[PDB]
Amino acid sequence: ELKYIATEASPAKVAEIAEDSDVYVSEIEEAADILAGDPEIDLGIDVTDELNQLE
Amino acid sequence: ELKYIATEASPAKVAEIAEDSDVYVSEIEEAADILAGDPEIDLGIDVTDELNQLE
Repeated sequence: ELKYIATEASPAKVAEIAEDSDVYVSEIEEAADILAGDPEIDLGIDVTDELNQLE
Repeated sequence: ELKYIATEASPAKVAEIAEDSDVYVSEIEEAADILAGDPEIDLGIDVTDELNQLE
């Protein structure tokens, strides 16, 4: 049985499946930040001073 | 009967099956330490000093 555990807790496979998860994690989180990319448009198209009179 | 015990308590086989177990044991235990490999990422990506103000 130690052989059968060591077949499938193989450190050759533990390290594979751990590395794969990390790449997908940074792929998804950065794909959330470009999903919030529009602040760069909002801060750009509106620069309106005039309301300092309104202030 | 001593012959039949000595056929299957053969020291040629006792020493084989004892050596095989030890290799699988170190294979599995080290495959547990690479299963805890992520502390190296946690200690790396977060180094945030600023909270010393918050402290």
